[PDB]
Amino acid sequence: PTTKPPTARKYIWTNHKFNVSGTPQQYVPYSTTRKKIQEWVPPSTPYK
Amino acid sequence: GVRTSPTGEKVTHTGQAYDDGDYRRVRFSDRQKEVNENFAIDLIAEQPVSEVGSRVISCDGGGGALGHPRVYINLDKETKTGTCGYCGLQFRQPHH
Amino acid sequence: QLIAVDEKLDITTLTGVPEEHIKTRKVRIFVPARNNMQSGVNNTKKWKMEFDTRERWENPLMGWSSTADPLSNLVLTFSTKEDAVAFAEKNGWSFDVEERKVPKPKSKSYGANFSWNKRTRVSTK
Amino acid sequence: VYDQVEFDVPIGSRGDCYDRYLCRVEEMRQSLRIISQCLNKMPPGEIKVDDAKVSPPKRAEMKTSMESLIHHFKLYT
Amino acid sequence: LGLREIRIHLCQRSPGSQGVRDFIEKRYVELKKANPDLPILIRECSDVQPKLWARYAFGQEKNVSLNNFSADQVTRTLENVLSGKA
Amino acid sequence: SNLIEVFVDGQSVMVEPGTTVLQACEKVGMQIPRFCYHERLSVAGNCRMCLVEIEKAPKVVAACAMPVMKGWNILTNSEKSKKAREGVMEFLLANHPLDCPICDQGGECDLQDQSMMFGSDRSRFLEGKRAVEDKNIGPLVKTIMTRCIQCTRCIRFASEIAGVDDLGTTGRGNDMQVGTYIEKMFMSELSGNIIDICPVGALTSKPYAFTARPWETRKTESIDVMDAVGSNIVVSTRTGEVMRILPRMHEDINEEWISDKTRFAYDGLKRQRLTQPMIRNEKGLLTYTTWEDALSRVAGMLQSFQGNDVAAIAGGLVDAEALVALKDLLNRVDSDSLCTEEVFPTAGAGTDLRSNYLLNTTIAGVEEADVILLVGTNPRFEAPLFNARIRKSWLHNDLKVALIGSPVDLTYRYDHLGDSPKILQDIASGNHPFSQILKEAKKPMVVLGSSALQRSDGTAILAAVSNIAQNIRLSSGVTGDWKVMNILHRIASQVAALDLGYKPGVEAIRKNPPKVLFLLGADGGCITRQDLPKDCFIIYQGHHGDVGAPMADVILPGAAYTEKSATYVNTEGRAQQTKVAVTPPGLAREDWKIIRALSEIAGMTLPYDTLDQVRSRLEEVSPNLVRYDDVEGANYFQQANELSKLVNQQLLADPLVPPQLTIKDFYMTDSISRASQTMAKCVKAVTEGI
Amino acid sequence: TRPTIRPRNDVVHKQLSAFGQYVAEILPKYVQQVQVSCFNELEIFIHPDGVIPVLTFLRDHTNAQFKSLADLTAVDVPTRQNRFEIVYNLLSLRFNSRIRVKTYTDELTPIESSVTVYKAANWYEREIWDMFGVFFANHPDLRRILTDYGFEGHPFRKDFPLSGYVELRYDDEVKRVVAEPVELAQEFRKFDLNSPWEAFPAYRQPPE
Amino acid sequence: GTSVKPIFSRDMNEAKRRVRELYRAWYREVPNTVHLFQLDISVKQGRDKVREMFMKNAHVTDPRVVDLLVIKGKMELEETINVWKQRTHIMRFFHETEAPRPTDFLSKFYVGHDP
Amino acid sequence: RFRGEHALRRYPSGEERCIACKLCEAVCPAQAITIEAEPRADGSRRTTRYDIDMTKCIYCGFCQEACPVDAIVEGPNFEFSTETHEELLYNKEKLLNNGDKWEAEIAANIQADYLYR
Ligand code: SF4
Ligand code: SF4
Ligand code: SF4
Ligand code: SF4
Ligand code: FES
Ligand SMILES: [Mg+2]
Ligand SMILES: [Zn+2]
Repeated sequence: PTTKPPTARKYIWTNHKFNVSGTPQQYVPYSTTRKKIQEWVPPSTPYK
Repeated sequence: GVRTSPTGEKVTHTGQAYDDGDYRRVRFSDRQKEVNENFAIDLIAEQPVSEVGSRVISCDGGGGALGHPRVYINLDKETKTGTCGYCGLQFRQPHH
Repeated sequence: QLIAVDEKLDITTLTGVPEEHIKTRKVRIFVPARNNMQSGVNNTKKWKMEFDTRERWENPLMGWSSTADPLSNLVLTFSTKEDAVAFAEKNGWSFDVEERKVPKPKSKSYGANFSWNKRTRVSTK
Repeated sequence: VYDQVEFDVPIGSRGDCYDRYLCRVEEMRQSLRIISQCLNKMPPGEIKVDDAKVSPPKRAEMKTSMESLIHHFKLYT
Repeated sequence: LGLREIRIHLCQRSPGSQGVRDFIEKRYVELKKANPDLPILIRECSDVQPKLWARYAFGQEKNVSLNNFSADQVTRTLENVLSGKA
Repeated sequence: SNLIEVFVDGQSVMVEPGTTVLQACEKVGMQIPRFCYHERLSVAGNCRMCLVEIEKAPKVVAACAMPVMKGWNILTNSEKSKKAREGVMEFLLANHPLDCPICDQGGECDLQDQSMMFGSDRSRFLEGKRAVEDKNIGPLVKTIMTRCIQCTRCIRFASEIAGVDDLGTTGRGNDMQVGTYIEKMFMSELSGNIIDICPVGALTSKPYAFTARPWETRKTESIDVMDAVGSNIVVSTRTGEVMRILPRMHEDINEEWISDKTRFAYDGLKRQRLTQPMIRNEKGLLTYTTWEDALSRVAGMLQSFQGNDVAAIAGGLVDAEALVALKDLLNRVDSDSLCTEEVFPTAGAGTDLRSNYLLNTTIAGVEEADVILLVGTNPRFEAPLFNARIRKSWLHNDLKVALIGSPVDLTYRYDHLGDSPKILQDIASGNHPFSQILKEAKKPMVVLGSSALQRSDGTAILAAVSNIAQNIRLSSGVTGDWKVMNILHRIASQVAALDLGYKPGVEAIRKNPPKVLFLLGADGGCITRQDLPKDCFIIYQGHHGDVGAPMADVILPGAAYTEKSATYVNTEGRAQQTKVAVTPPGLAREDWKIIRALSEIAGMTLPYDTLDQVRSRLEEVSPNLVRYDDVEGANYFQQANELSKLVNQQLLADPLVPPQLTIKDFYMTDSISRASQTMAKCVKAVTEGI
Repeated sequence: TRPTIRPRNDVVHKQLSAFGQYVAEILPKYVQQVQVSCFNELEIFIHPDGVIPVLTFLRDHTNAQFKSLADLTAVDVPTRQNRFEIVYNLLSLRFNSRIRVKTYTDELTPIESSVTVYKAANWYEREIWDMFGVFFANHPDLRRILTDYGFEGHPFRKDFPLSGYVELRYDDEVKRVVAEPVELAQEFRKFDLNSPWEAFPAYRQPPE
Repeated sequence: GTSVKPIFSRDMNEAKRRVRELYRAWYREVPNTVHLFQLDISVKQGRDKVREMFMKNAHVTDPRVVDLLVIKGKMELEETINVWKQRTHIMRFFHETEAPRPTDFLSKFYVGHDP
Repeated sequence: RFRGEHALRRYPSGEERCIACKLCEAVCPAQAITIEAEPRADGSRRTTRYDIDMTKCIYCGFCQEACPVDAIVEGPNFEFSTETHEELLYNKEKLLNNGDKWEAEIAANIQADYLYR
């Protein structure tokens, strides 16, 4: 990469990171979608 | 353009965030929540609109065979701009 | 050399299927309807056997779709309705059979598009 | 193209483990022979059948031609 | 002992329901004249025996068969049900 | 008889005169390629994809339009027809956009599939393609017109089926474009069907955009419950979620179409859903609780009160299983006040005779009538597919249509006789010339809507219509089993409730106010807490939070029609069952199971434990509820007409005004529709348009 | 037929047709059908009672000498009254040829074991019994060969589900591996791939 | 009518005799299985489990099915005697880890949607 | 041509290449890809869920050859062993981060090999 460098992009990481497994920086999987079914919300005032 | 939840969690580009009553937040204790910082919608919103002196323009995303399938965009409507269905780039005829 | 037994066929005890996946399920025997998005009819030729839909829930990790019934993806193909009935009966499954739906023949006439006195005359073509 | 290459088939005589070991070593040598022939007679041309209803089109064709895109979509779905 | 509704399940074409059909087309109207508040439901069986269902208080039900009955016989059975006599 | 003999690839077949080459090939089992031809549309002949060779004829013919002749040998797989197909597909694909990865019609495209089956595998088009600008025709149909192939299917559908002449072609030659030529929304109760008939991704479903692919989806064949037509549908599901609704073909009910509400109101199944049992806390607010607690609280009151102190109201989306379960539960406490919100006059025969409250002519029978009289109804919005059948008969059979009521737009020209109910009396007497019109008819038809029965004149209106029908039968004689009289219903649960012995209307509640009230999905608001005594116990069982839930003491969450196997009977008297597409959300359960569990907890256990046993009970109560496609029934018109002459209720001086006056009143009619955001968008678009 | 189409061999087609007619003439008690495919493969459809005679003939006749049993397997077709079809693939080294013999059976009709004709059949028959539930009479030792010990059912049957009925895990309370009813965190995704618009006119069935 | 080829038995009596022979063999083997695998169950409950597994198929009235069941049971017995199974395979007959499932209508109502 | 850890790429503008055609999900022999999509706030066709289960994946590379826009690729990294099973279940954020991490090498490799594809 000295004689020919990589193409520069603004979204490329400026700081490389090694494998962070077994570390507070480890990746934790989770769902990325929103809730499918919305529940009904009762009125805040009594009926009688 | 990342935001933060009222709890403190980062909101992803899909809008995901556990609510206050969700127990699943416990998975992030002593750990982190992986969030990509570069939001594609904001990044494509910053591109300038290209000006072309033709009614029909073609877009392949740049790079030829390294882009997307080549598509043709009509620019007859002056109310809005033509947008590529793959890339998100915008085109317009030189109004005034 | 031939027993000459007279009884209805039942192989339920030999198939290894758990007890509650025999007498609790309901199979459906039908010719699948044509997908209305398309005009081809090649998928409306054979008879299908399919089981009743059971519960699907969300995986707490990753939010995937989880099931607990082993027959959720089991679809069988048959030449005739009688074959499907025989298979379901010998396998001990209670079934519902729906008769095949066939498009009725239609009278088509291009000349009616341009009618002297009928309402079939078209305003555009 | 096997009928276009020449090689010998090692044959045993006593049908025991030693003869089978010798046969396997000789087949290694004959494979070297066939590989030499294959290296020298490699021909030019395309590498999959020119029938886009079976073999997927090239990426450039997929990204420029309507039929190529349709056949790519259908072959991969 | 309080009657609530009665149900007559008769078939369209089978000969066994013939007399029952006759009763309807001959006398049902007059029956509905005498009992303007009693629901006399008429429903259609298929390849089944004709039947008469009678519902009493607290959901108890009794059914009787009407196979090959004539109009006189079904009239007598219906009068017995309406009066309560055994 | 008059059949002629033709040959398909050398195989003989006898066909009726005027049969097209395409239909003769169909009779052999060969499907000719097509883009512009549709069975239910008029023949166009534009796409030239159906070109086929006739033996010893130098020129190919268009199979979709050309009648076959005696002795013809059709060569479907000949070299000339294959080359014609390849050339036509080349022309179709020359300007088509490379949009397949972003096109919603990707895995279910007739263009894609017929290209793979009958076209070449490569292109030799070395030019630039044309691109056209997109049009806006509303919030339901997304338009991307660069994908258009100019088959004119949408134009023919809009003109002929929907009766709307908004679509056309502008321009000439290569830049001839399908559209409206002005900013105009294509709004009709049947507008979404142009998505299905469009062979390509030019017209797509806007609410469905980019959510699924056709190969992922699981298909459940079920029944629509948004009206009383009972149109057959397919629910598409993926990973336990409903994705879309498609029409399922039934030649007798909906042919191939569905309504816009039926198509797009599934959005409402994801909002305002009841998920857990709820009870009133000490503050008076609804709070969550277990099934045990809620069922015990309901059962305590069910044990405490009995007789006329207990009552139940059934809503418009209730199945027959839950109806019979609730009826049995209330009978076990000696209660007979089982009511529905929709009113039917109980004088005379009432619901004792089934034909007294059915569409006796059936939906298909409209194609056999030559005169029809509509009384106090708007079939366009109350029963869109019934109105479509009327439109089809009007177009093809020269059907004569007249209407008693407000002059609504029915998409076909009809004879307005007026607004006053007294007009019926005139027709019943013979002064009106339309009495002479009906006398001359061979297959006359009189249709009365339930909306005209709700107006407290229902007894007198029904008596007048019955008098007209009796005059027709008496003067014109008995033509056969024609069954002139008809009742057109609006809700999907009314016919099953009337079959099972439910009292139509809510008057019995008004006469004897109860102290325990069951609301089985009742959301019409016809009973308020003002019409009930103080501290009345109200139970709401249902699937949506609507006007019915906030007034209840206990909430029991039930299942929607996509989440159970349930029986519904349409306006013809035809029983049909749905299938489970997904399961109920949260703690919601099947409704009949809820009623059975409540009966067991209360010490009044019902005899049935499975769905099969509940259907056996349904057979015991009304044996037409287990025959799942049968429509034929007995005719007891004479008895009902004789019994309808006893009471002499007078008519009101009040014109018949249907509730569905215009299209903006069509989108929101039930709790599922009111929770739909797509229906809200439709209402907004029709109220103000851009 | 330009370079993308597979070339065809008429001489082998004629030879295989002639040998098929020859075999059918010699053994008319058992042969019900003879076929030669377009890629020159000869199959003989026989009655189940002729498994031992026919095979023996094809192994021992001087004009056949099919001395090698290449493969023995079964195919499950639920729509047929006789569910399973049994396929024998035979290789003749003397004449450099291959042949296929098909027969049929159902869940309750035994098939004669061919271990006395070909020793290779032994394990193959075991495999068939393991995967389809077809019993072979006079087998020297018929038992499961591929499935786990005590496994219930026959997994290669069409009505057997892909993931089975039970799954295994380790339990620390009882300190051993236990079997439980199967639960998947992600259900297998069923795809509807078949298109309308039939692909091959030459295989069209009569519309009945 | 409906002539069918036998497996082993010409009628029901021969099938019953084969069933009794298989049951005798299993009953004899149970104590050896308990001792040799070092199981934690008694001989009494092992024989009770054998009896239960035999009674599970007591409704069969077809000799071909009966002797196919006998062939499978003999295969299972041969697997047990030769110690081809492990302790886990033997213990799988008892489902000691599976949670009890209520047959009551109310309990199944409470737990979920499964009938 | 080496097949390693998966990554999601984007255009030079920073806009992601994936347009949610689901071809990679359809072609995956192991059913290791799970995709969910909806219109974006600007009407763009984008994914809301893109998951790859790396313990089901066979690393065949069929997904990258099925992709029409070079969105999903198999990168050059092979040293990504993990101490738990959970961290091998990749969601969309992880794959976008991998793309942003490895884009330089990925682009150079694609430039070297695309004339054979
Ligand atoms: S309409 Fe069909 S062929 Fe055209 S882009 Fe869409 S899927 Fe592809
Ligand atoms: S929009 Fe669709 S239906 Fe209408 S003309 Fe174009 S291709 Fe045909
Ligand atoms: S590499 Fe193969 S197995 Fe892995 S995700 Fe891609 S297609 Fe699926
Ligand atoms: S990664 Fe590529 S193939 Fe997969 S959905 Fe996105 S665009 Fe389609
Ligand atoms: S289908 Fe005949 S020309 Fe279009
Ligand atoms: Mg379309
Ligand atoms: Zn672009």
